[PDB]
Amino acid sequence: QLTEEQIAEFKEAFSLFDKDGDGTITTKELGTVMRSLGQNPTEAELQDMINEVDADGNGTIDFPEFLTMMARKMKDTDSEEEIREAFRVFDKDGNGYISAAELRHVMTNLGEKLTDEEVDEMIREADIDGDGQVNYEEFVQMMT
Ligand SMILES: CN1CCN(CCCN2c3ccccc3Sc3ccc(C(F)(F)F)cc32)CC1
Ligand SMILES: CN1CCN(CCCN2c3ccccc3Sc3ccc(C(F)(F)F)cc32)CC1
Ligand SMILES: [Ca+2]
Ligand SMILES: [Ca+2]
Ligand SMILES: [Ca+2]
Ligand SMILES: [Ca+2]
Repeated sequence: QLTEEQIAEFKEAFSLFDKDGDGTITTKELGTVMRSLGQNPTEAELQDMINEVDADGNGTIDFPEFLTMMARKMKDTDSEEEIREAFRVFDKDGNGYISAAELRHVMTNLGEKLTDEEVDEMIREADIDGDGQVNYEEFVQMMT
């Protein structure tokens, strides 16, 4: 279930999309965030994504709508290729392992200021075999 810790974290992630801090994620914001992650959606793809999550239909995504999206547990088979694309934005050198430096670079791009203590802790929580890196298998589980 949702712990007060998970709720605080989803707020940090929300504020990454909410660049202006106005309390809503607009199509413009989603777009600049996706371009940081090497993606490039059209104005149409951005309206559809917002639509898939926008419950009240006001064209924007607030914390409630965001939290609901994040809270719903999605399983594999339902877009396995999407998870693979996500893995690739992190595994910059394509060697199969998300290193601590690769996670930090992705976060730097998103505007997140992270300390060495924070990058290792994110790695630690996803790392299963304890090699201090995240391979595709470990990455998949974190999602599901
Ligand atoms: C002062 N303020 C303190 C918190 N830090 C953010 C912490 C970074 N990070 C993280 C690191 C270790 C363990 C937990 C967390 S909470 C968190 C939440 C969302 C994200 C996300 F979105 F990337 F997934 C990144 C972080 C920012 C500065
Ligand atoms: C079940 N449970 C397993 C692991 N936890 C944490 C996964 C680590 N994770 C994380 C941790 C703290 C705050 C935010 C984030 S976002 C994030 C993104 C990249 C990775 C990276 F780079 F490793 F892929 C790991 C994390 C999430 C779900
Ligand atoms: Ca906003
Ligand atoms: Ca809304
Ligand atoms: Ca790598
Ligand atoms: Ca590992």
